Order: sequence, then structure tokens, then C-alpha cells
Amino acid sequence: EIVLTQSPGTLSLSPGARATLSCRASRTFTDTYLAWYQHKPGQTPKLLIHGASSRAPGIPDRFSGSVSGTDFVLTISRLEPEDFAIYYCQQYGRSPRSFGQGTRLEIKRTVAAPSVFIFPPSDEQLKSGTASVVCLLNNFYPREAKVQWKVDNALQSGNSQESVTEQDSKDSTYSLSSTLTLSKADYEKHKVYACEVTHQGLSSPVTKSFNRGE
Amino acid sequence: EIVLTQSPGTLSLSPGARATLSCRASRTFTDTYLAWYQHKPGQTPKLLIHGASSRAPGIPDRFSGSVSGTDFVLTISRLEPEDFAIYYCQQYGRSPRSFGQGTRLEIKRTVAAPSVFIFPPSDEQLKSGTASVVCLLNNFYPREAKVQWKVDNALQSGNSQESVTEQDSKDSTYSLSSTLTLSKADYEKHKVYACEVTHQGLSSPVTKSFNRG
Amino acid sequence: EENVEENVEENVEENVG
Amino acid sequence: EVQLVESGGGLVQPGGSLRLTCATSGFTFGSYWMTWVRQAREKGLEWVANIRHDGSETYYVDSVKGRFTISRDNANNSLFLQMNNLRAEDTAMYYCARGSGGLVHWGHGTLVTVSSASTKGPSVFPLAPSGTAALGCLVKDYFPEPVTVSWNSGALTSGVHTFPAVLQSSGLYSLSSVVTVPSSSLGTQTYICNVNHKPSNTKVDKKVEPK
Amino acid sequence: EVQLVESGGGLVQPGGSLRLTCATSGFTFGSYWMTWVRQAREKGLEWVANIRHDGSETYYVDSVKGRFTISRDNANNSLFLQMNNLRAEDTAMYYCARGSGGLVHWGHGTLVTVSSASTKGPSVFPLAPSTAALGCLVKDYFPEPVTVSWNSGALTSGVHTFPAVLQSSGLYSLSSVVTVPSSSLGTQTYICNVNHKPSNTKVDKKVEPK
Repeated sequence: EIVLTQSPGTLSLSPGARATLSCRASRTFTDTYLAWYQHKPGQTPKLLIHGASSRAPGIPDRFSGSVSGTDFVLTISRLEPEDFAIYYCQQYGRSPRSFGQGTRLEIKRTVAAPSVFIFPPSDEQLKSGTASVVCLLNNFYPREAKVQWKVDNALQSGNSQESVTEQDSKDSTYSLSSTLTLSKADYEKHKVYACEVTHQGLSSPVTKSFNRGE
Repeated sequence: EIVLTQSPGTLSLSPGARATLSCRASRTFTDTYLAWYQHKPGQTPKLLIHGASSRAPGIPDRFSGSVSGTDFVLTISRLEPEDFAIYYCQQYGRSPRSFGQGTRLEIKRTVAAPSVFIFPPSDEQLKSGTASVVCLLNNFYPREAKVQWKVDNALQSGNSQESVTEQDSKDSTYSLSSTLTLSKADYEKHKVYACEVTHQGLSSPVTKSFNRG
Repeated sequence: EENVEENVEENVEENVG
Repeated sequence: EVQLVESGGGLVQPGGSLRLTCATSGFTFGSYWMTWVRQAREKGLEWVANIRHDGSETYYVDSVKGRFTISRDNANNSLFLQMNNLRAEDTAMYYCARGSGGLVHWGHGTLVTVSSASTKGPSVFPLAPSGTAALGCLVKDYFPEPVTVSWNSGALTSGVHTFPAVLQSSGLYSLSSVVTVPSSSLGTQTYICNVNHKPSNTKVDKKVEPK
Repeated sequence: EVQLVESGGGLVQPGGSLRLTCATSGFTFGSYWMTWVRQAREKGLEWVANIRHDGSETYYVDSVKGRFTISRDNANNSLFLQMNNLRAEDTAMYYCARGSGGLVHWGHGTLVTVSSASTKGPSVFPLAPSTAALGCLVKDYFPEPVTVSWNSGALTSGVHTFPAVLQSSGLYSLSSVVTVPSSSLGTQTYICNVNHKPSNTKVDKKVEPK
């Protein structure tokens, strides 16, 4: 019956900042059977707060929770670089003992530049019937980026897919990869392929290209 | 909440014997956050076992603990004269970190008989406006006893108070005293007062009485 | 060893009302 | 050496307030949980409250919620127990212990007495005699505890049984001391119980003669 | 040592049935509630069901009522989740968690995939370098997951294995890359190790310049 909504969906703060994660309900809470979780990628969720305001055993002092009326707040007093992950609230006094949609915590960092690379399709894939061109963006910040595919010089659309990694623990940056998938025939209709990368941390659009396509 | 109930209420053993004290919970135990304490009257409580089976620093090896299912047991292998006290178990995993009600570990001896005495109220108190009759039990074992007041052989209740001493450091016996208190007006209203004593060392309820109105 | 934190109650019955 | 010293507390009336202090030394104070434990007359040990090392989490027994407050000052190495709206059933010996689990280090304990009764000296009455002989003294209607009792200025110490005091409905304590002697010293020896009540500065010496 | 090991997960067609099992050890299984929690791809955590320690009470999320059944065998330390009439939206990673309140102990999870597509092994293609970067293109496999390592686990710095992308054909494809200095263009051999257990596919592909 009672549903939980976490605000905001994404939150970007610098290390050492004060994080205020909200978890609101459709109606005012009538119990303290609330919890908070931290889900780092690659690991199972970790209980942080139980009983709405009690730390789980082994939880550092900077994590604290409280509840009042319809607002269930988890507070991270001083954000350390490791305290960046996905955070879910949960009710567990009555079924359904549901979670919120979650809130992502992003590390703020100085803007970095994407070292752009490009890869042609292998002859082993060409004889299979398809061709895939890969454009690589390695270590860049922030997440916002625009990658376009330029077969010869006509812009291509509706034939590529992008995949973003998560924030590295060391570099606190990202990494993007777009894959241009076209049939063997359309890889023969043209000869030149290039990906133009326009980034806020880039003084000008960088274009890494390759030829010999046929 | 989980409620701890200790068993037995009173444990009567002799020095050198094997002591087993229980501590059962409302539901099945799910952790080892359990402790045993020793407490002597007028002295500071003392931890004996923490973590369900770890001896606190300095505790002699004759103290050992274990937990299984719904029973939490304290074991004294051979009873030392310094071991007869009150024992409490405790849970401390989370709030409330409550204790048990306590187990009295007394010394076991042969059954003794209470030499019952009785005292009429002194005339000094009668001039104040009240009267109190006393019934004495001296040097007996075990601690269990029951006395009754019957004014004119009519069962009296709700107007008496009893007091028991500690186990003697030599005789290993107890001593009881019951004090019946009623108004000065209700004292001369009757004439026969008595206290009946029921004990194991008695073949029949003895009654040392007086008849001074 | 003496600092036992507030452990989790993992057996929460269903609440009605 | 771990040192725990409870201070504060004493005699108070229902609805009164008392602030207990547990001055600590010999260990890093702000690194440990702290716990308050009490024990009342003729009852068992009761866990009252505890507090986290940084004081950010406090837990209480149900009977003191809304009335007692546990707090700490880590710069002063002091643990506190603010007791408001005290009740007669709060009369107990209050201990402070280190940690939140198996309590190893206890304090000596301070005594808190909550009662609407006032200070009153005892009225000593004799229990005249009438195998051997039994005689005694009835120490009645005094407040607060305790009363010391001796016989013949402390010369008769063998065979004497001084009971523990009982709390009457009026709020006053009543005490009875007894002693057994042979009938040979019944008329020859005179027995006088020495009653002392310091909180009222009352010293009574009454002789018990056989009637 | 609390142990929760899920099993019984795999690839099933829409409408098919699947039985998940959670073997437990390190605690008295009959003393605790138990809970099932799932998480879909790029979705949040979803509570599915829980059961009383004696099996006298079971609760479910509305989406699975009538189709899923949670049960337990307190004598065998095993927890079960019988899934019948599986829809496509039931595809997720299913986790076993002890208790019914604050979930402290979690299992590692088993993947349940509901789709009409058949199990297909991946095609590993090289990414020729021309500092310098090189990688491997793991294309067209079903179902998840795929694990990629470089030089049998020797190159653990600078590697970025991108998450998988669902293609129009319904098959998955990913890519794993790593940056290297041009001084090691030929003196050091670079081989990506791709493993796809759902189809028992293991590929060791050496990446050479073109």
C-alpha cells in the first residue's frame, strides 16, 4: 500500500560534502521499521541503517538516519571517495516490504579529456556477413558526451549503440564505447569511417578515422 | 521482546558438588551475546562469562558456559565456599539488554527445626495508639516456611509482614520474623492471638501462643 | 569486545493496523 | 587502572529530579559505549540505558522512557543519567559500567531514594521474655535507611539476629532484632539494645527486662 | 560463517517453470525468516517474497501472486522459490537473504532469463591497435553473462570491460579494452580470455597489430 519515493534520482557532490538522501512515503510513517542500503557495483547490498535511526554493526560514524512525518533521511556527514554507490531505502514492517527506486551518488572531479580511439572491423567478422566499427573514449569526465558516426561524410543515425562504464575507484572517471553495426554490403558501398567526439572538456571536436574500408 | 527466565529459583548444593544453572529464552537463541554474572549482597556485581562461553579475565577455570537451542547454561564443576551467591544471566545483542530474574545458590545441609518464639506487644507502644505482635523463627533449614495469623481463630490476611536473614556463616541456617500490626482499638476487641508455623522439620503445625487480650 | 553495537532484529513479524 | 565513580543522587520526593555523574579515568572514554544498571531492594539487576561512544545513539528500558536521559561529555570523561519525574519504584542502587556487552568494569554504585516520607527517628520497643530464652527490640517507624543495632554496647555479638528492614505502607521502615540466651542470665544480666539512626541523629538505649 | 548459495537458475521460455533453491549453513535455518529479492537489468532492487521461520506465513509482491511460491524445508537447510508461468519481465538476478527485516546476509544470486531465444555462444573478434589501445569484441551471445580477462588475469590495470548491450536481434554484445604504451606493441603478447559458461565457450584470442 504505502510506497516509497527517493529524491533525487542522481546526486553529484564533491568528496567531503554533506549528503542528504531523502525517502518519502505516500502517507506519513507509522513505524520505525525502515532501513537504508548501499549497493556498490559488483557487490551485494550492504545494510547501513536499521530501525530508521540505528547503525548496523560495523557502519562508520558518518552514516546516520532519521525519520519525521513522511520524510526518511539518510545523512552522510563527510563524503569519502568510497562512499559513492547506489542507495536504497526499505520498509519492512508490513508486506510488501518494498524498496525505493534508488539514488545514485556520483563523485565530482576536475574535468578530464577523453583520449579517443577507433578500431576497424576484422576480416574474420567480414566473412561472417556483418561489420562492427568501435569508437573508444577512455577516462573522461563528466559523463555527458556526444559521439557521431561519419561514414564518408554523411552523418549516420539509427545504427549504433553506446555502452558507458561506471565511475572508476581510482580515476573517478568514465569510459564510453559506440559500436557502428552495418551489413557487409554497406561496408562495401563506402570507404572512409570516422567518429567525431564533441566533449565539454574538449577544446574542439576530435576525429579519429581509418580508411581501407571496402 | 525476548524474556530470559532462569532455572531453578533456588539451587541447594554442598561445597564440592557440581552446579548447573539454566537460563531459557522466550524464543530460540540466535546469537552468542550472552553473559553470566555473580552478585553477593553488598558487593559489586562481577562478570563470569561473556560471549556465551568465554571466561572473563581472572575467573577460575571451574566456571564454564554454553548455549544451545533455547537453554543457556552456567556450570560450576566443583563448588568452592566462595561461589554461593546470586547468579544472573544477560543478553546484550540489542535493546533491551535485560537480565534474568536471578538464581539463589545456597548451601545444602540437614533439615533443622525452627525454635518458634512469640512476643506480645509492649505497653509502651499501646500508649501511642497501635500494637504489633511478633512471631519468631530461629535457626532452621531450608529457607521455606509459612506462618499464619488467626485472631480469635479467624484467618487474618493483608496486615502482616515477614523478614528473613541471610544464611549463617556457620550454622548455614536462616531466621524468620513475622510482625502482625493492627489498631489499638482492634487489639482489645479480641483476646486470643497465635501464629501457626508450618515447616518440613515439624511433624505438625506448632503454635506458640499467648492470651493477654 | 565491550562495544556491542545495536544488532539487527532479523525476525520481524508482520504488522497489522 | 579503570576507574568508575558514581556521584550525585540521594533522597528526593516523587516528581523530583536527580542528575547522576560517572566520572571515569584510566582508559580512552570516547572510545567505549557506557551503560547504566540499577538494582532495587528485594529485586534483581535491571538494565536501564546505554549510550554509543559518540553519544549519537541512546537506548532505554521501557519503564524510564520519557523520564530518564543518558548523556556524556567525552572531553570531561563523564557519563550522565538525568532522572526526571522520579517514582518510588526508581529507588535503587545505580551502577555505571563500561561498554555495551559483557559488563566487566563496574562502578561502586550510588544510592537513589524516592519517597514522599520525611526523615523520622525510630521508636524502640522491647520484646520482653515470658530450652533457652528469646528477647529482642522492635525498631519501628523510621526513615530513611539504615539503622545500626548492637546489644550491650557490642559485648553480646554471638547469637544475635538483626533482620533486614521491611518497608511499610506508610513509607516507613520497621526493624526487629533478636537474641537467644539461657535462663541463667535472665535476671542476673541486664540486656540493653543500642539503636543508632544517623540520618536523624537519634540514639536510643532501651533495657529489656523479663516480665 | 553464514552461507547462502542460490541455484536452479537458467534460461527458460515464456510460460515455463523454474525452481530456485537456497542452500544455507552456519546458522539454525529453522530459526529465521527468509527472503527472496531480485534486480533486473538497469532496474532497482525489488522485494519478491518472504516466509516465516516455521512456514506458516508467506507474503508476495503483487506481480508474482498466483505464479510464484516460496517454501522451506527446515530439516534440509534449503529455501525454495517455485516460479510458474514465467513472463519476460521476470528476467532478473534473484538473491537469497536471511531474515525479514534489515537484510544483513545476502547470497550471490542466480540469473533467471525468460525469453524464446536459444543459447548461443559468443563470437570473439580482435580490435587491432594503430598511447595505444586494443581490445576484444564479444558479439552475439545468449544469455548473460560473459567474463573477460586479459593475459589470464595478469593485466589488471587500465582494463575497462563495458556492460553488455541488447541488440535488435535479441542477442547481447560487449567489448573489453585496455590501454598500453606503444613500446609493448610487439615485445609483449596481449591475449583476451573470454568465457561464456551458459554455452561452455572459452576463447583465448591474441590481439596483433594490422
